[PDB]
Amino acid sequence: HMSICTSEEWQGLMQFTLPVRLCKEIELFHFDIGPFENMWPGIFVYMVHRSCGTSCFELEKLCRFIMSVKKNYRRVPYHNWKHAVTVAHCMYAILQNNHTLFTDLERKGLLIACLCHDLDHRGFSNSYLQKFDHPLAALYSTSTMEQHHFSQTVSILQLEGHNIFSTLSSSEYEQVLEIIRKAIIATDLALYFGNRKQLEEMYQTGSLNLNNQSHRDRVIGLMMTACDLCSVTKLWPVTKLTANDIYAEFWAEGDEMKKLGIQPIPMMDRDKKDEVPQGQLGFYNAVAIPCYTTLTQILPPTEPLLKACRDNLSQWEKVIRGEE
Ligand SMILES: Cc1ccc2c(c1)nc(CCc1ncc3cccnn13)n2-c1ccccc1
Ligand SMILES: [Mg+2]
Ligand SMILES: [Zn+2]
Repeated sequence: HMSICTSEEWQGLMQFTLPVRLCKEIELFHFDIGPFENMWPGIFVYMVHRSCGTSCFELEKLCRFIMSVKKNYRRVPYHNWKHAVTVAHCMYAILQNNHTLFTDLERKGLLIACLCHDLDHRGFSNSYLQKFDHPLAALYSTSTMEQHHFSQTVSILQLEGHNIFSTLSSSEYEQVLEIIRKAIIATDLALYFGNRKQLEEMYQTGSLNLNNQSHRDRVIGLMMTACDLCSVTKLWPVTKLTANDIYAEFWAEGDEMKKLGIQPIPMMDRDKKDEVPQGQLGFYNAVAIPCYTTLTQILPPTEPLLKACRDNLSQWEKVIRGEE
């Protein structure tokens, strides 16, 4: 199945050092990798290097690995390379701003996880591949895209001279692999409402023990979710254009349903362009706000995320009310 990088690509990636005008920019939560496509692979390296030092991974091996991940992201409008890095960056901003709650082992596990979390995404929904009647969905029947996503990483990781977790004890590897597993799975949005109702509880009966593992796995889970939707937390004009990027996928899925004589839901129906504003308000309200609210509640330093959400919400509001 697998795709790999060439020497050209990877040895260009080592040779990259990030401009200085972008160093403080990158440490923000609202930061926008938008105009630096060019730089994306290197940004991922820069972040890895700061978080986990410049000797967690053999540079040669990490570079090769990052570029190959890239080679496996399909050219789809939203669930593509750009989505992976944006998400990763966000996880970086969170790791950096809680610089003592997480292990070196999670920090690297997690940034890796994000980069890989939507690997080989087709631009179709779990729903859609189950609904009718895909081969991928006749092997992973639950959280389909997500399991695939994980299988990809794991095959990439095992490719010749890509394994970046090599120099770890074979049960410290059988550990960071286990982190990444749950990490990516947690981004099955269906899983999130359960997971977030659970946390909400724990916190508010003062019973959330970060010492207990299954507790860790939950918060991690929410963090992944939180990064996964973080489009909502960039500044308004950024967020606007990312939304355009999402419906392009949805409307494509929805068009393929129509083609088969059927009624796509309102979200994936393009003949409903201008229901979107409210759609968004809806999303924000039942999804985003509770997400960032519960993550702000657990990890207070991430409040800058909740604030950019609120700011965006009332921008979609002005839009629905007719004043933007
Ligand atoms: C006509 C219409 C209708 C509903 C819609 C909609 C458009 N759009 C959405 C949400 C769309 C979405 N799914 C992931 C992301 C990530 C960033 C931004 N949006 N977004 N819902 C919605 C709203 C509430 C709950 C679930 C989905
Ligand atoms: Mg996903
Ligand atoms: Zn994703």
